[PDB]
Amino acid sequence: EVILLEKVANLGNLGDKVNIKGGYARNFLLPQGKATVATAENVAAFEARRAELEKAAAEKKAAAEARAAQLSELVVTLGAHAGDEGKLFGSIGTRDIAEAVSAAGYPLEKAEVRLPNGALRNTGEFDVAVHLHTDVETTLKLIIVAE
Amino acid sequence: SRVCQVTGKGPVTGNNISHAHNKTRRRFLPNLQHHRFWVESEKRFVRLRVSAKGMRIIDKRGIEAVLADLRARGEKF
RNA sequence: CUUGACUGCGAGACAGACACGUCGAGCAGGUACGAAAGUAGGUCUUAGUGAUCCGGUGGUUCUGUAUGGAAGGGCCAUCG
RNA sequence: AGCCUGCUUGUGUAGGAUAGGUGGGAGGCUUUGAAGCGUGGACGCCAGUUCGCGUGGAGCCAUCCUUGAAAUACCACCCUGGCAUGCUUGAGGUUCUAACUCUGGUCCGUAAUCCGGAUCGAGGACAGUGUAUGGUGGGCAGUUUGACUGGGGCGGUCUCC
RNA sequence: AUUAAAAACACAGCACUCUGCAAACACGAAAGUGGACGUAUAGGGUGUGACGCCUGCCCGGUGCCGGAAGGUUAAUUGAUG
RNA sequence: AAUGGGUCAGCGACUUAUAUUCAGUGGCAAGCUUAACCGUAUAGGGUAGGCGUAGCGAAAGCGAGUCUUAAUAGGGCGUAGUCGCUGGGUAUAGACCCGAAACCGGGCGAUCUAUCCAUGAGCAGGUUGAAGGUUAGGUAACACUGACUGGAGGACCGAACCCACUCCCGUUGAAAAGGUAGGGGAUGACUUGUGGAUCGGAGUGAAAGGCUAAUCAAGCUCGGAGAUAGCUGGUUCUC
RNA sequence: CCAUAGGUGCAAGAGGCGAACCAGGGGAACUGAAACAUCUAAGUACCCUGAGGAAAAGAAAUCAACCGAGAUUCCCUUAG
Repeated sequence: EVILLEKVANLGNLGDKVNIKGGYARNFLLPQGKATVATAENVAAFEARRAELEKAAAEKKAAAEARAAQLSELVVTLGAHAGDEGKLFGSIGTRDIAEAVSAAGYPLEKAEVRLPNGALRNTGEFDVAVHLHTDVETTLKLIIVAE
Repeated sequence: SRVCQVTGKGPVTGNNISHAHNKTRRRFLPNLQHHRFWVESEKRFVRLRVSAKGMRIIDKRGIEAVLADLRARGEKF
């Protein structure tokens, strides 16, 4: 149906046409700008911007190479409680952790997350599931120390 | 009332025939749900309650051919 | 020994509100007995049963919605 | 669960083995079948079989050599145990957010917190709602429940000889 | 209200059961409102009726609750003839 | 000694329309007649259509005959009308007239009564005397005793006030539910003034099927509606 | 951040009433069937919304049989 414009999904390509579900194209790809419905009207204009499509495919991965050197530094020192007792008493965080991974990481912050593994147990380095992709995610490492 | 803002479907009536033909009345209600539609020109969601047959016509013309003649019969979206 | 517990009929009557009912010479088809006249259209007689509409099954050119066929009717035989 | 492909698998009387087979092939010359002892593999209606040949570039099952209901060695078609991976598809399980949801929080319209809109928070392909179908349903409604009869109720009787 | 003032109905007290909050439940075609600006020491429903001594056996019938192994069982698919 | 009627005077019950059958009297006659509509319009035109002159058969079909049948045999059926007019019938419409209980559809009503809501005020007088507190004893202390106070109550007698247990009178009442004597409650689950809320298979109800404008096992009013009545009553001048 | 919602200022129109008629939305029951559930009564009574002096409907993806007829609306027959 639609014409793909992105290459970093799990079925995307450069200019290949795919057949997907109607709810996956209506809701997700099109209102962001990652695809366009196949037409026979402006097809003289899509062929003119094929040079502009491949220069856009040589820039999205270029900014990512100047970005991964600031995410895995693990220099974030979160000031939670429970210094030297043993029992869980620290401020874990579900809204204040998005501001902590944005002041020294990636600036995007929106947490509509389905999770029964949110708060963490007794004092130690554990993991918090944070907004990382749009149809998957894995958990990010969090350092919990004294205050 | 239960009408659509694209196709103009209203509730109709009819019967409820049994296995000995005991006629009794019911209503036929159109399927219709709330949904938000992105435009590019006004770059904002518009929310309008449409049928499931209104979702298919929006998949045909795209958003603005159906938005314009809705204005060209004088309605609020 | 056998299949007359036959097929097409039926002048006449008896009964009887009607619908149903009972007896039947004789004629034509093809038969079983008997040497042959002849006798056989169930059982000595009188009880043993239920209309119409439905639908089901065998025969049927008689119809068959432009035409050629079919479906569906119709008539005959028979089942709940 | 269909599909593909190449398909390499095919063990009873008995042949040296082994029969899903139908046509070419009489033998088969790519280290000839290198043999031959034994090398591993997986293997087995089991010692039955395929592939490495340890050596080393070394004759073999025999082409009826047999026998066996059909003979090998070779090229062809397909199928099977399944081998894999694909192609599609059902059914189940987990997770994710972007649909929908919020009788959550704080801004704005606004001097209102009804209703919108913006943003975070939760749930999340569930809930809910159309339409088709099962079940339950005196909650509710339209109705039915005969006659003769020494009063009618009880009992007896409704057709034929 | 206008032939029946009671032994009838109520009752404080007792037990059973359903309801984890956008609650069970009721009125509403629906929006919503009561419940309740309350939160299981609460809120609905059913019976018995202060107090005292007590409340026996029967789970076959009917209802509710619990369990899935197996049987039958709806549209929906449509092989085959 | 079954029904009905006080007498008089007025009104008060077999009709109409469209189809069709039989008789009476008429027109043309193997033929008779037009409906709409035209029209100087009760004339004239208009013969579309209908009934007849030929039947038998379920049908094709064949015809003074045809069907059944193997039938050529038997047997069944078959070999002067039409359009008016006036009468007797019949069909469909309220169909000779009067008469139900009920059912359904839009409304009006909680100024009475049934519960609830907001804001108000009403209850002469006279008794009883809880908890508590004070102080005196008391006790390791708390218990516990006395005295003084104190003023609780769906408490007690009793009038306004609300209610209705008995007798008699009344029954065409003074009154479509009273009266005169006696009764029960009378500081509360009270009585009541003004203003509002809830309604017809629907409300309210300490529950009797009670009340919702002298009407209630589902009001009142206007429409469907001249409801339906194998049932009662009545039906008019002579020979 | 842009700029939509929103808010004012002006212009033009509508609102209500009326007996029947017309087209749509919603739509009973008594009664017939000598009972009564399909069916009738009947898409009738009533209730809403429109418009007009009338409305609606109309210029063939229509009917006929191998012949042909050419928009709709209304009366008379086919025909109970």
